[PDB]
Amino acid sequence: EDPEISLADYWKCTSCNEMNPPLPSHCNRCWALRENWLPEDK
Amino acid sequence: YNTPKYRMIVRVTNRDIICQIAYARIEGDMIVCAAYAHELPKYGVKVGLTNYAAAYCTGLLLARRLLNRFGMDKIYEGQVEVTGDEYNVESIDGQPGAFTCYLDAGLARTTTGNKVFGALKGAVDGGLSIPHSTKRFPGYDSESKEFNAEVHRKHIMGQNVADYMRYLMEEDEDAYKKQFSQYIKNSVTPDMMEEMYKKAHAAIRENPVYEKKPKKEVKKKRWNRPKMS
Amino acid sequence: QDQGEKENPMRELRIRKLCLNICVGESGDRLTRAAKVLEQLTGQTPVFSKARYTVRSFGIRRNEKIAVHCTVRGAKAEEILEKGLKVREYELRKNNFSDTGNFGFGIQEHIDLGIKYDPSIGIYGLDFYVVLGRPGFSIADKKRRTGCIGAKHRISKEEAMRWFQQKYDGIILPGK
RNA sequence: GGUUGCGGCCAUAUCUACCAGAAAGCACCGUUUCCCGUCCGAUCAACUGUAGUUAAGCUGGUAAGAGCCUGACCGAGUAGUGUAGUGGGUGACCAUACGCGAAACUCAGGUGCUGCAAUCU
Ligand SMILES: [Zn+2]
Repeated sequence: EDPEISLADYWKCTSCNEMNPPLPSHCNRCWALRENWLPEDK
Repeated sequence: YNTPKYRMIVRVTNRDIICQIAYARIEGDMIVCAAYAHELPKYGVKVGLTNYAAAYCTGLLLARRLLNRFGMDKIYEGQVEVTGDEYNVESIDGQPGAFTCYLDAGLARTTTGNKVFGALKGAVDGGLSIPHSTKRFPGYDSESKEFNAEVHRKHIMGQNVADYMRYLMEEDEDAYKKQFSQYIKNSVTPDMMEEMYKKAHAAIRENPVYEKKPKKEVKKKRWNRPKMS
Repeated sequence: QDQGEKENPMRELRIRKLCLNICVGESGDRLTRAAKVLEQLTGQTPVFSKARYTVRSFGIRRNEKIAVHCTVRGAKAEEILEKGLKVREYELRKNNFSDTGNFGFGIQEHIDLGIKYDPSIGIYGLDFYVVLGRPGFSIADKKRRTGCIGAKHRISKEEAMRWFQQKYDGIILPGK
């Protein structure tokens, strides 16, 4: 749907196995956060 | 079997504009008349190319060249006055009819105010017969369903570029010097742009014979890579 | 020699649209305040984003008012990316750079960056996912004469890492 | 010898990797006051040909490069198939004789001509 983006930048879920797009940071199937997207706190 | 339904193809490059009028044959299309925007310096304006006024000038030059090639230049002079109203050519009784043609825009977007439609309107002002409406013009209103045609006249006269140059001069110094850099060269003032366009239109109506410069001092040295054995 | 900096006029690493976005758990005045915060941060009018499917894990109905997304281009997107890298303290370690040449992260709170917290306003963060580019990379998206961009002019992941460590002087590749 | 823009006959008419491209022309390319358009001048629409660039696009050549078509004792009259006899086999089937007959593979060739109009040599 986006002509400047590719399927290689799509994010495959580690919890729901769905190849979600770059936005948002929630999973397309499970709405969970992607792995190590925000900075991990100390 | 051989009746020529002529098409006027319009193409817009990033540094020039090409107009052609052709009727296709079995052995390929036959371009009876054509014009390039580089030839606009040979009649009038040596600067300010690829404008909507340049599209109207190219359409008028192509229409006058086609009328000279067809031999119907003396009758059907076209819209001599630069008016924004849509003018449709009526065929002369006792004479040949208007040279009907189709308009080949190609893969260009069919939006109102495009330069291809402006060249079509310039060809219609020159006297070339193609069916078209005033909806895809510069002065048409999409919400009022009407054409004001004074703004279309100013855009045909190139007064929009003159107003843009005036606003860039009164709003900045380096930007007006950078954008209209070669327009500042050779003294193209914000005034007399409509006068220069009218003089160029009158000169295009005066002498429409397209000519080529002879230069036959060409050798056949190979400047390209051929095939290895 | 001459091969060092000559393509840099026509093949420098440039930034395309950044497309800042946040996701709301519901709609209404929270979504209105999120859109107001997005308009205050970006300056452009944001775009509401609907749900693809009703998931109902945390509670979700399809095609509701779910998220807010916008595309930022130019020096404003560069300044927003600089503010995000300063919020991340120039630390994008391992999986931030992609193979195709995308970077990005997520900011936990809009209160720290940008404008300060208010009790009426929320503290919902956002996310950045910036796709880079080269001078002339948009040739495949034109209306006429579509063609490939070429592998040799594409951005590499190691090239993206070098571009990040040059443009931001950033810190990548943590021990974990 | 090159380029542009329309073309015609139409998969021998694809991709990938190097090397080149005099000259012009294309092409990226610079800017959004106005015509137009979106969340975003990214696309589309305007303005200049300046600031730059052959890095991509495009073209040519080179691959014992892969792919695609064409044929071929290329298997090969082969794997086998069906029938017949006065060989049998308890039969099934196997030979005999006849009448049809693949496929993968391999090898050879090619990975298209040309018009119109304009312009650089
Ligand atoms: Zn998931």
